[PDB]
Amino acid sequence: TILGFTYEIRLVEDGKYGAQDDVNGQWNGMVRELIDHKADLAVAPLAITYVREKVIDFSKPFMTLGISILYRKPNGTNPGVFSFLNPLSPDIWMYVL
Amino acid sequence: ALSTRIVGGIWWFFTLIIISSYTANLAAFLTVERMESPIDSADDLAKQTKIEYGAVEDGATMTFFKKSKISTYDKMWAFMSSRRQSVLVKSNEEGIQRVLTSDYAFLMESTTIEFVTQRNCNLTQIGGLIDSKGYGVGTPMGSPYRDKITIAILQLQEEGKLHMMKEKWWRVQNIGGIFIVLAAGLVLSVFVAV
Amino acid sequence: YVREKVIDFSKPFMTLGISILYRKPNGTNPGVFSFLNPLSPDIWMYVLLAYLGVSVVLFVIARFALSTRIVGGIWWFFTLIIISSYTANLAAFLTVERMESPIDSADDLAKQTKIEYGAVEDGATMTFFKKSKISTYDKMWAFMSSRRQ
Amino acid sequence: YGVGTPMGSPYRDKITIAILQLQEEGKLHMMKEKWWRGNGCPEEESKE
Ligand SMILES: C/C(=C/C=C/[C@@H](C)C(=O)O)[C@H]1CN[C@H](C(=O)O)[C@H]1CC(=O)O
Ligand SMILES: C/C(=C\C=C/[C@@H](C)C(=O)O)[C@H]1CN[C@H](C(=O)O)[C@H]1CC(=O)O
Repeated sequence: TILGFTYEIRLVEDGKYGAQDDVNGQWNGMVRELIDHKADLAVAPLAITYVREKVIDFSKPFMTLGISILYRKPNGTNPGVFSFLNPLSPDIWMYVL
Repeated sequence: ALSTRIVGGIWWFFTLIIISSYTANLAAFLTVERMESPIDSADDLAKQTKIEYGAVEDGATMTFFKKSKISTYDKMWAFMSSRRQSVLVKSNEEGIQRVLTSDYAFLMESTTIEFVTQRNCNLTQIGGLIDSKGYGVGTPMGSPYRDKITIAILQLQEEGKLHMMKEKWWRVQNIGGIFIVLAAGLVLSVFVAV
Repeated sequence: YVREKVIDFSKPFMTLGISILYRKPNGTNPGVFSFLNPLSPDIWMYVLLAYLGVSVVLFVIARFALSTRIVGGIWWFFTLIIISSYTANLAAFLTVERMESPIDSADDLAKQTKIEYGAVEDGATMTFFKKSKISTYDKMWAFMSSRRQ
Repeated sequence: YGVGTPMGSPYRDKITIAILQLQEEGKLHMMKEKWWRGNGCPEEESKE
């Protein structure tokens, strides 16, 4: 609606957002897309990393991000009689009885 | 009768030392339960090598750890270098199931974690933000669209449409186990003679 | 040294250095109810109810002596359970605070990356962290450059 | 601690060069490592 283009959306087969090779120095996916101008744009959530920004141009950001720790809530602790009489053995309890 | 005195003194003695030993055992158990810190933040998992942690394999997360200089993040980097074939997964859902099944921590996008915790009650977000970056749209070098893309992103940010669109789219414990036993003791105290 | 090598100075009329300010943790609450912290109002109300019940029991025992000894022993061991639980809880969070080691060194702040730290931008502190050769202040410089804004 | 050089000597200028030389090389750091070193007897270890 802003720029007025006939946008075409299709899929890639490279399977990665873009990563330089460790010994070859070769990228893949969106980075080699925008080096060779195979497609004009790649609308994907991509962080503004300076290694990618020194290769291809990057736009100004529209939303923030952050690496966060993912975990669960493994909480039990059933409030019962057995939890109340926990720190002594029941054989000791019946021997005292 | 000195026999009754001896029996009462011995009975008070062993009842008091059983009560003291039970109090000491419960104090040690509660102190261990308090000392067991359940917080597993960035400073906690720097040295906790028992709990596995990592990220999606060859993503932007350890790319930030490729150039990290903080010794906690260097510890994370050395741990994922030591166990590269195990704790690294190709997709997000593999790490999600690794967190749900095994003792695993996963380091990925906070908005995705927020959406997953919105749609699943079985997961939590702990700690804060390790980094602080933004989403930049991928453009070729020297792109004439990219200037117009930057102007359009500024216009949509000043309009606030992206923020409200992101708002709509992809957003007694142990003391409680005490008074039940006391109520049962009250029930047994009622059923004596009345 | 950059300011001195650019332009001349006078004599330093006083000598100072860079140190660390932290907020003092005011986690202590009024001593009143402080020993009631291990105690539980809710279980406190429950024990009040239990005492009321024992009173009603004794009343019916005469208005409905081995049974009096049974009721007194049950109430006595019930209060002993209360005393042992409260003493265990109170010693537990008494040993929570005293086992804690607070911040007392710059190296502890270098290890603790949860607590944020920094200084004034374009000051002598970041100049000294730029010219820092000790690895502790180098990691300080790496942290404050990481949280650059 | 310093050196009591004669006044106007080039030893003061040599020490002034050496100050920046040791600061840029971190010689006080390895001096603290080497000679203010625990050769046995570390700090007060709390035994329970
Ligand atoms: C508090 C303070 C802030 C400096 C801010 C920067 C933006 C500046 O004014 O150059 C000053 C006080 N005098 C010091 C100085 O400039 O020598 C500086 C403190 C510091 O450099 O750490
Ligand atoms: C989940 C995700 C990517 C998925 C797989 C990785 C291996 C990749 O191809 O970058 C995205 C989410 N946004 C991040 C970005 O801005 O690139 C990225 C996270 C990551 O790469 O670790």
